[PDB]
Amino acid sequence: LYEEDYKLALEAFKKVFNALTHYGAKQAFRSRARDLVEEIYNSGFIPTFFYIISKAELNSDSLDSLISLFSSDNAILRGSDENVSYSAYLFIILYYLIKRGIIEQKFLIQALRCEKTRLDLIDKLYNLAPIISAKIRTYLLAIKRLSEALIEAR
Amino acid sequence: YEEDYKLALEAFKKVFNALTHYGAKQAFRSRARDLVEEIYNSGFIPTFFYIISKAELNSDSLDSLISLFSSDNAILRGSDENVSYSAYLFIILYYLIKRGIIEQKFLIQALRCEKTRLDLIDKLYNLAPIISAKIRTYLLAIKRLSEALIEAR
Amino acid sequence: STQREYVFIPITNSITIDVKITIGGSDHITNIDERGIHNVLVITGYAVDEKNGRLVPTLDPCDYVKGILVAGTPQQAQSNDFLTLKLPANKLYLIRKKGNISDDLKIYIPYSSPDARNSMKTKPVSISDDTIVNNIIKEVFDKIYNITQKEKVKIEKVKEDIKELFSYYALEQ
Amino acid sequence: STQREYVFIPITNSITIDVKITIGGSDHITNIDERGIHNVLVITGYAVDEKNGRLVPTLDPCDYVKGILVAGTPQQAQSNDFLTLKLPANKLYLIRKKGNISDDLKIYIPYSSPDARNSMKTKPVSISDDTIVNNIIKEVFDKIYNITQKEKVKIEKVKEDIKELFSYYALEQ
Amino acid sequence: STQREYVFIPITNSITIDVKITIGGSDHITNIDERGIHNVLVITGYAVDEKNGRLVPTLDPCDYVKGILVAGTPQQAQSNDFLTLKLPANKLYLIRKKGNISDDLKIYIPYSSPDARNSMKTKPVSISDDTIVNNIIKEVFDKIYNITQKEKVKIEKVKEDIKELFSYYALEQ
Amino acid sequence: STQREYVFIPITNSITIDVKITIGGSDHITNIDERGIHNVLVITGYAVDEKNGRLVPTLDPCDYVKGILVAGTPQQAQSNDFLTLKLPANKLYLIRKKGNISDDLKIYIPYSSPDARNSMKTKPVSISDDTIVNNIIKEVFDKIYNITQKEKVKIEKVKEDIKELFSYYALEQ
Amino acid sequence: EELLMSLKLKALYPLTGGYNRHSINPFYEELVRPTEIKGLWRWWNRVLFNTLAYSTKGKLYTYESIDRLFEDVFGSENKKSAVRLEVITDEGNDNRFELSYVELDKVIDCLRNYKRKVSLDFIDNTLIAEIEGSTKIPISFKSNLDIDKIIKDLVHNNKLLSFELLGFKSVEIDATKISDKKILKEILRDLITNYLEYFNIKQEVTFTLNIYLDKSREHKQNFEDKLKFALYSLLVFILLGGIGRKTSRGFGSLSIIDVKCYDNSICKKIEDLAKNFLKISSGNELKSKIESILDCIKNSCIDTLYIENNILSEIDPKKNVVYFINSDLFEVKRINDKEKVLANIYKAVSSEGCCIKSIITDKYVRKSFLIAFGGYRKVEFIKNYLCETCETVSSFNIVDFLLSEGSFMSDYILQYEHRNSLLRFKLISDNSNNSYLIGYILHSSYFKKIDIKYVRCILEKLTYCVI
Amino acid sequence: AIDFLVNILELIKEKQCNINLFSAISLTSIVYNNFGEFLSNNQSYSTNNPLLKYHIIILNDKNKTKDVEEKRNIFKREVAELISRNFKLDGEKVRNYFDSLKEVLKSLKYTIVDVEITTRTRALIGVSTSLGKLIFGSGISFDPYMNLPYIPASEIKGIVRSYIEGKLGEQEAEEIFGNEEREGNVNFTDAYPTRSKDFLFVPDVITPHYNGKKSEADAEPRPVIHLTIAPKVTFRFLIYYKREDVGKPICDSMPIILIRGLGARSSVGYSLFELRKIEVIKAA
Amino acid sequence: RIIEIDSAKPYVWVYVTTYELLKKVKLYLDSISQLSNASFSNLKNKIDTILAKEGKNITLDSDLKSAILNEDFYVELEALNNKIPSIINAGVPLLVLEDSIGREVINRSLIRVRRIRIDRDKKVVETGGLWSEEYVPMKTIFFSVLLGKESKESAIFASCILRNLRYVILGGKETIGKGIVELRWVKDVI
Repeated sequence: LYEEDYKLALEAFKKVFNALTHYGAKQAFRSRARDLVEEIYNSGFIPTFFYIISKAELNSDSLDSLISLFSSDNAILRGSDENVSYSAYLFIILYYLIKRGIIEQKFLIQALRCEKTRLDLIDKLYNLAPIISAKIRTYLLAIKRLSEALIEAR
Repeated sequence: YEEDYKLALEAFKKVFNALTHYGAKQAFRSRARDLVEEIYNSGFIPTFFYIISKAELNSDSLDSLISLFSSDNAILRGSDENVSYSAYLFIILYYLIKRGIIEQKFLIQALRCEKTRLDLIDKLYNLAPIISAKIRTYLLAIKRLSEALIEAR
Repeated sequence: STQREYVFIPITNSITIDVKITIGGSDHITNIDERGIHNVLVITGYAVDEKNGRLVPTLDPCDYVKGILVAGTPQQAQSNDFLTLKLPANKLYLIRKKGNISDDLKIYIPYSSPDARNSMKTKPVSISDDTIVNNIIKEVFDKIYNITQKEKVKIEKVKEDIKELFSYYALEQ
Repeated sequence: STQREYVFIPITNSITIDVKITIGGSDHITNIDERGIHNVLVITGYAVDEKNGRLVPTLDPCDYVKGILVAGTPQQAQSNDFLTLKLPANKLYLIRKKGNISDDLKIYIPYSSPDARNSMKTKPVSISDDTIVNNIIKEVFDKIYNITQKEKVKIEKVKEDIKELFSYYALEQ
Repeated sequence: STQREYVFIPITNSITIDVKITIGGSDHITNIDERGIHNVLVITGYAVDEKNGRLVPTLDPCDYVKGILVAGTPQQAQSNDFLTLKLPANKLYLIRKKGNISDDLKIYIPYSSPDARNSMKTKPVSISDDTIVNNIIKEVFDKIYNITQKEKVKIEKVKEDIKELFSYYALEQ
Repeated sequence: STQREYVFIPITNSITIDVKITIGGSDHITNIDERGIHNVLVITGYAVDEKNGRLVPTLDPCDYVKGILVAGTPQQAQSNDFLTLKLPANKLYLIRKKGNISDDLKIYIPYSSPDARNSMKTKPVSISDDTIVNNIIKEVFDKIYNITQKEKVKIEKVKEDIKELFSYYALEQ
Repeated sequence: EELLMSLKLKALYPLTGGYNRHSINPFYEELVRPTEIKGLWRWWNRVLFNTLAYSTKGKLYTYESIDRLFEDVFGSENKKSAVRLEVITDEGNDNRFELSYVELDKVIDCLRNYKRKVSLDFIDNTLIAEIEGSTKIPISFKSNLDIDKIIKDLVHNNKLLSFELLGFKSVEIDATKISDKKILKEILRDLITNYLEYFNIKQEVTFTLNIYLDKSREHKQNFEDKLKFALYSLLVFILLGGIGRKTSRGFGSLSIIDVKCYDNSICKKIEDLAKNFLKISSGNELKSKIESILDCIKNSCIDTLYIENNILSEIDPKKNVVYFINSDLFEVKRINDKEKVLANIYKAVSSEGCCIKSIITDKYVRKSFLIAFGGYRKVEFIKNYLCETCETVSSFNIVDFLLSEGSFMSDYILQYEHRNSLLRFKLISDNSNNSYLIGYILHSSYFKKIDIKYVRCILEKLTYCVI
Repeated sequence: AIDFLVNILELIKEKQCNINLFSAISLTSIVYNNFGEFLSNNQSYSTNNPLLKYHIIILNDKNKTKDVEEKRNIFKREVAELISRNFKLDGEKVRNYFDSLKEVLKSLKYTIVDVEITTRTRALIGVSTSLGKLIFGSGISFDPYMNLPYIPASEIKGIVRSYIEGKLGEQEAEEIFGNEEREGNVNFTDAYPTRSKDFLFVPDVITPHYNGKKSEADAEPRPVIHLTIAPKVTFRFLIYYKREDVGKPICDSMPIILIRGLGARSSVGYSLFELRKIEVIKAA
Repeated sequence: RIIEIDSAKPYVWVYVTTYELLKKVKLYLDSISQLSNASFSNLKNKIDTILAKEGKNITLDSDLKSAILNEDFYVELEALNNKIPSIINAGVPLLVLEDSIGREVINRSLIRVRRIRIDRDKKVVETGGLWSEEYVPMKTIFFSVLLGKESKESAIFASCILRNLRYVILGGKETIGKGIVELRWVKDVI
């Protein structure tokens, strides 16, 4: 049944928290959550979203790890403390897009792993921009609070 | 019954004693004047996320709270704001325990794990429309007590 | 594995001698650095009856006891009612952590019988009567940490910290 | 350490000279800032033996003595049967604060034995009779007070404070 | 006209006998009224000396000295070496203005040609060392304001005003 | 060494007979080097005149004069009533800093009487009226600098930027 | 805030760089970067502090601990620096690099539908766009960059400059699909600019480095002796190192010209040790002064008053590398002319360099000496000379090396591309037209223990042969 | 539409200074962060988009991935250079803005102090603000409706107040700039550039090697291309107030506080400014 | 802020509104005509002319086919009958977007500036000394009405005070230069 912004944030943050093994990964993810929301406001969701995709340094095993996190809940995000933090915030945003039914999971994955589908993903996001920018920032604010509550500073 | 004002007196006693620095007391007074109105307007779960964000439940302030449950001489350590938010979170959890909304047995093995703390937040999410209607007068009493006792900074 | 021995803050004088060596080396984790007792290991679910003060293994999560983790052994004298343990030294519940840890450990717990002869009704208690903490800074905190009264010039902080940072559960059986 | 001499404001002339220090140095306790006598001392739980008042002890909380505390000493030719304390100035009362708490004081109280010969019924003594205000304005507020009438166009502005600032209970026996 | 002259306040001493009248004429427009030093002027682009303390104009705008505007003329034996500035009392760069001014001034500033021999490697310097301020106040703030030690118990509020409010630049050469 | 002539830039004819060695040497400080004017000196606390127009000391930090900095003497008929001084070549506020000045300097700014007769009522005025610009252009930059109308053709940029770069506070009294 | 000191300095053949590794770009010219001065100051401060802490206590602290200690003068994420650097220079006006025109319409036509390389080269003051597919064209151009023949042959003779030019001179171009002309104009003009700016190499670069001090950070616990140690390390840096790239090979070397100070109570001895270098008679006198200043830190009436704090942390010699001065490997020689010296330093650090095949005269041994010292080499036995526990013929024993088994030090010495050269070279002068090469070898914390004066024999043979 | 994207650099270089630089860089960042995808036969097949030049050049063949990465580094440098050369300053709108604002303030009976300052060294104001942040990592304090970089009035007020309380104590400051119980008596406008020499922005780099490192065995340069404000750029702002008192402390504070930093990285001499002109218009 | 290709005059920013906002303007106008015996149907006619087109993004003082607004919203526009006048009375175009998109556009159209507080001794940022503020850009336009009951004071107020009242200071942050405002009365100059 329908989960609102804070409940979806709880579920997403819970699936991320168990995957970030090293604690430095967790603290970098905290630093992510604490400012990527103001970034998304100032630069727009699509610019910041592709910035996050790039800074996640996919084009590794990190991609199948990130897609496995969607279902296994036994999966682990692998990479440096910067790469996995951006990878996990990317999982946050993808989880929102999928659960709100804005973009399907298969298309998102295939656009995330294929040179071709990425450009039409840009097209689709420019189509769906109001449906996302309407309310993604409340869910991301809840993510920010969960991060600065469940994780500490350096 | 009006025993929620009594419960507020007990909680405010424990807090007013566990805040040794008077700056922490005044900061708690500020939290009391603000957070009840914010629960009224923005709802419980949003304000609870806001509060646990600014309480910074690392591992140590957490044990100070579990002890403040029992030992009437436990103190809260940290920044004035960092302890005022934790004191208000204790107010909330105290009410939740006494009114038996959630078992203190559960709430204890949650404040010690970070792996059942998220389950604590989930549970509190399953009960937000109950808590929101219950705690109203209790938090109003806490606010009145804080304005009455603690000096305006 | 480097062995660190466990013992708590009782109020019955079952305190003085619970390890034959005092330090047995030159390492410790329970620091004292003019900032109170760092790294106070807590173990919830075990209550202490100070009459022969030892943790009784309970299954109530609220019944906690938190004491020192000295570097020592069971003196090879009290090894029947004890239970050994090798753990990765992060499965602990330390408090005011200042640095890294061995991640390899051998502790032996003051451990009483499961008390199958009675219901283990638990009693909470706190610490007051500052001489109650002074005489036990004497009873153990001299014969464990020579840095007390010899390198600590502001021990009153450790006084108020043992007073505020220590509470526990008994059975009164 | 530090010496502060405290005197009950009486209905009488019995406070002029038993002690010595009037000014001592460059700081006083009670101040006059066109606001009132600040940091007033009201010792509570005691009484007054009426004859040349010697503040009597009692267990009554409703009774109290209001009086001036200044930096001083009773030339230590007294207290042969009186009381005198020292506390860290966290357990001391003031009124309409204006000072900088010296963190350790040593006070001197006029004392009388608890008078077992008969009872000591404390009865309300509000310091009315402004002619007594005018007597004490010269018996205290110019000799031990180096500041009245110097810049003070605010003379009665703070003389009106004795009636609404001091009031005590005397045995009247 | 209304005559007021500017006394430097560095840490050192050239004060004791260099000005004539204690009150001068009307008033020290630099007041001492329980709220610290008001109307303290700041001359920007000059400095003073450790000994021989006068105003030497260092054309650097980053140098400044603060001082007083005390009524009176020095000794009738100078001002061939001091400056006479008749200002309308709005070009003055005052601090902590707590009143008004007669709107026409004549300031005597202790002047001196800067130097013709060596450069001016002027130094930024604080005002501290409570003995220094305690002898300064016992050189000016008591020798200038006869309303000290007669009413002013509040000197504890002017001490920190001297200590932090006042500063200057000095040549060190 | 290298003694300097600060010839400020007023709007009246006071730049005719004021110097003896206006030649100096191979280096001035104020420059005109195919970019505009460089190393222009700004002074504060001083306001020019225009009848025997020189700087008079004043203490409004909003008064300020700008001018040129060239190597010279004060006509050897003055420096008896001028300002000679030695600065360490970093306490000079040079607008449009190009390079570095030569580690010490000797400046002669015209320092008239403080004018103790009148009262200071400084008035801000800038440079306009293109002929009043061009005449002093012919009087200063043509004479002091062999550059102008010998090295440069585009000094119309100088014409249009002096009318704004340079300004001062004056009195007209 | 007021001035602390001011050091009129001079750089010799500096190779600076910003966002494009050259010292000039289409927008401004930047010969001396205050950021580089600050960074190299901090690096030399860490090196000097480990030198001191290993002389007096035989211990070495991590860099993070040392600059955490010096936070109160150098600053960190938690506190702003108390020293504000400056760099002033002549010609600090608009001095960008403009390429007015470049005539290359022909090489374009030579690059139609061909997958071919395009190398550049100056050939007797005429640059040639040598197309690797058997073609050469004398490109013509105009620029405000007046490259003199001195600079051209300085880059041609110096076999190290001509090596770092392999990445500013050559572009592979694929026009086989199709290629417009206006696009190859852009590509080739980018190539031309990246080549031309490489030759902006000045000399006699002279700049006044000011230091401002945050007064509000007055002496809290040890601010004064920290700041004094910092000024001493600034001196050490100015005397042994240089700004820019390839300072481990003579370039960018610095030279004191005048040090005026403004607060003697912090700077007296610093200014004195500085002014001692304003005129140097001959070689060994400079050597004596270098030693006097290196050991004024270790054994004079003041050495340290703060090492007694436990903010620091000991290196884990299986994890960490740290550098420090030895104060005995400091051979000095006079050179009489600086360009040929730099051209010859390549002989002193090349595997088949004729100035090394004379000093060691052995294969697999020169290789080891140049893999241990002399920065990161490209290795293709030898590690038998690099063991920790094995036959010590020539003592180049690395701390944690083990045969046929990689450990942290093993990978770090063989495969870690960014590794400074322990063997360094400095060219100094004193405004009297005399100049003394300064060769030396920093001591690394991965050397188990070396035979000092054996390597000193090697070093002096170098500094005598490299001229 | 994707066609707005693949044609945005052409827009920067043709519409120069008349394009919305904030949105321009924001959209350019999408290309920059999907470089490998915008190059796989999606250059829009034009001839003045810089994007097919990265199809002529070959930087590596043993790795298409490394090919893309080096091409992307080059493209970042080229974006910096594009913005710096093409987006110049036309400060006529700002001159009009400030003249009209000053007339408004003269009507409201304020006393205006119009201050003109000039950049001496490549400045960095707003280095953590979003502009180029999604390409460079750094940013510039950019007003997207004046389409300019600016100095916030809060920053200038904070620096002036820090200095005034440095040399006049922590009480005359609160007498001028107020506290939690009085409003300040001095108002500050943002500062905008009114005239440059040649450029408004300028590429730059910063390459930490050892910051946050333990030893030499983990040292590595990481070079950070970014944009700074060119030298010789002249900003101006206003300062207005109703009491005549506060005129004194601000006047003399202006020349002094500018020669030391006004932005970021002042410690290594970056945001060093120069008082070009000051002027005081008294009202009544 | 706007990015538009295929337009002769390039623009950095464009005025944006919605049909809902114009509906509220029209509602205020009607309601005050009922209660005041004072009509402004010049405005009403302009606004109803615009509202007739509701349901489609439209431009007023330009020929913009498409654009990207606040770098996240790609919209396509229709021109309006250029008999529609310059309501803003300027030379900048004016988009009127449908509400489900104009809402997001206008919300993202605000300036969120981050300020800080500095440790006066560390010269670094205080903990918890970082926050954001929303500003509304320059030249933003708000519409309201000033009403008055019958009185002799109301007469002098509307006829002398409201004439000579053009500039005011609104809201907070007056010392960092925010909050200056010009009031243009429709009555005076539409």
